Amino acid sequence: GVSVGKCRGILNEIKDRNKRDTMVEDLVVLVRGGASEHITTLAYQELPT
Amino acid sequence: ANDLLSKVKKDKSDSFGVTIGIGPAGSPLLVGVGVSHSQDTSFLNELNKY
Repeated sequence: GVSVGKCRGILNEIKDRNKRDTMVEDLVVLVRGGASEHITTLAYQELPT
Repeated sequence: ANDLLSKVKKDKSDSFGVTIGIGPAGSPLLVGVGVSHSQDTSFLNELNKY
């Protein structure tokens, strides 16, 4: 009697994920006219109102 | 922001066996033959980058 069994197995799997996001915001003011404390308080760089 | 990932696994298995029986009679005789074999292979690899 002759009997011989052959079995071969192989597995492969790769998963990849990448995400990138950016957001930039700027605000510039320009005031000319006023010397009293009113323009000094208005010269606050920190809300455009 | 960047993300990199890679995880792979490999598995392999093999087995074989042979059996032989011969006997002359006429003065009875007997001969027995037994063969066994088994092979297993496993591989694991994982990579992650951020």
